[PDB]
Amino acid sequence: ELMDLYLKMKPVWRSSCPAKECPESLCQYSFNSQRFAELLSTKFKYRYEGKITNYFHKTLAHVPEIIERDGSIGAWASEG
Amino acid sequence: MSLQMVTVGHNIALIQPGFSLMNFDGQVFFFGQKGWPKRSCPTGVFHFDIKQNHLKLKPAIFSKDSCYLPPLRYPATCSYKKHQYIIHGGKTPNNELSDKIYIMSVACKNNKKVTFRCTEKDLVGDVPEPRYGHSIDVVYSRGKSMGVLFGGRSYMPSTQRTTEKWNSVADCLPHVFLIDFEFGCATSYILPELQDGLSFHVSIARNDTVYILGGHSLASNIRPANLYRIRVDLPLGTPAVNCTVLPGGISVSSAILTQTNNDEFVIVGGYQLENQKRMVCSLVSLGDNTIEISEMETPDWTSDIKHSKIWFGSNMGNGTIFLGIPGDNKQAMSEAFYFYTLRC
Amino acid sequence: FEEPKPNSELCCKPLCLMLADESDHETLTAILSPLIAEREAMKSSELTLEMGGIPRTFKFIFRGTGYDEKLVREVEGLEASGSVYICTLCDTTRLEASQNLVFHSITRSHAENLQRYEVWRSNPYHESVEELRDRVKGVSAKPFIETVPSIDALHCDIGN
DNA sequence: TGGATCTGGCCTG
DNA sequence: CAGGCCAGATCCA
Ligand SMILES: [Zn+2]
Repeated sequence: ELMDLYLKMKPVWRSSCPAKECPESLCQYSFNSQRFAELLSTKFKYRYEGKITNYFHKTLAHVPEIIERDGSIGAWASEG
Repeated sequence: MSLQMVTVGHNIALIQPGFSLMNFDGQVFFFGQKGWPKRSCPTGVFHFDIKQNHLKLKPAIFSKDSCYLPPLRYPATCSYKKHQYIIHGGKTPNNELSDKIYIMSVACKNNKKVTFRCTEKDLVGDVPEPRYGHSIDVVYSRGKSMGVLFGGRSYMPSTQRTTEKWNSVADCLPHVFLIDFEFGCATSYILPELQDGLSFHVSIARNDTVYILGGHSLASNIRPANLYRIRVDLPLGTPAVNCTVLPGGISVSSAILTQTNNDEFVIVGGYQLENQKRMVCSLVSLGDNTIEISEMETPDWTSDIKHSKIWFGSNMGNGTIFLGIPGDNKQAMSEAFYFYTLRC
Repeated sequence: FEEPKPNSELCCKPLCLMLADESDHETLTAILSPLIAEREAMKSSELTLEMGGIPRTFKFIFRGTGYDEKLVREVEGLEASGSVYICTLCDTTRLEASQNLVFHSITRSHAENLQRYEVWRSNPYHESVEELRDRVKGVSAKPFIETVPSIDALHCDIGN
């Protein structure tokens, strides 16, 4: 279930146009993020009790706001 | 005339050219690290200790009301005499110059525990422009203490600066400044005997005189063998500055000054030409109204010092200096700067 | 216009190249100062250029996103990546990020970082190291490159 | 017995 | 595999 949640969350901040080709995924990003966070905090207390990666923090807190502000994430990435 | 190697702890990569060694009650400290201060030492000052030829750079906390100051990479240090320490200007790590004044003092001391106190002094009047490599000393004339300031190197003015020559540097004007510590005021004075600019010289203080000798002039790419004596008096009205040119000077730049005995100073290290290195030492014996420069014995330098290109250091205070020689390459890390100590 | 392959090797145009260490801050600043100078100079100007027989003018809006986490930490006046303050977008601690994990808001910016460094250097409230860091939210250096708060997709994927 | 002194762990690379 | 920050085990005057 955790892997499925991550794979549902991924296509938003990796697509050049997350507002067009992944509308349902963009809309359900918040619900998937909350599910991911609660799953971590409940079932994985042996890894995420008092410490969590800043990249998980970003993916669970800041991605939708950046999408709304800019329009896309991944077109501005460092791949080029 | 004794030369020894001093090792380093795990903070070798924290000493860069242009540091300053500041001494309080026989305890020497480090200033001017490389890179912005990390969490390991948020204050930025360091404890310099040589025991059995080994260096351990313990941090040093500040006072509650102190101001945390950026690493000055080429400042002007002064030893005021109720003991304080003066640093003014220099390069910050991001390579912009500062024109503000920091005052140092030891706030409190415990069993092998030291706390400093930093205050920021603002100057009003003819404020000297930001620069680096300049020299600051103090004079004591008729119950009044006040420090003299000279020119160094500074960037082009904000109206003649271009991006293609952003980092180009030109010597400051040879104006002699009189900055007052207890009032934060300055009066700019121009003296005819000083026509060409001077940078990275060595200056020596006495009762009511300062001896500036050596220095690099960037205008014509020469190092004059000059020697100027500046006399300051403090009447009721405005102070007066008189400069006299004396013969027998030396042609050095970015040399190291230290005190061996009372009315006794020695110049060690420096640069004679662009590709030439000052391999001799000069004993400058001061007095009441007379100066005499003679050559002392040449210390036995090792091959690493003799065949290097850059050395740098400061004054420990107790008849000792601390010069550095670059070591090996940089990719192999670990030991990158070879550090030596010299006994006078 | 709209770039078809924004992440391809065919769209990025080299502008300044050097052989210097990333973390060697002194020479990094020495080399990159002119480019930031031109950036700030031209951020509020207008460019007139001849286009096929008709003159046309250009405005410019700059967005900095192509910096990895270590570069952002170094050039935005921030601490190391292993510090208590983790995110370069909000002022939250690692522990508090672990108890909440959901609700946040972006509040960091270049001007805010500059004024936080000014507060850190001036010490206008007469506080100790810990109190001053708690006041400045982890700012201990002067930033010199302006970037927008954004997430690097490649490194986010690698870390996850 | 309360700060020094390592020391492995965690984070980005 | 280098580099930095941090909570925890020694430890010594
Ligand atoms: Zn955050």
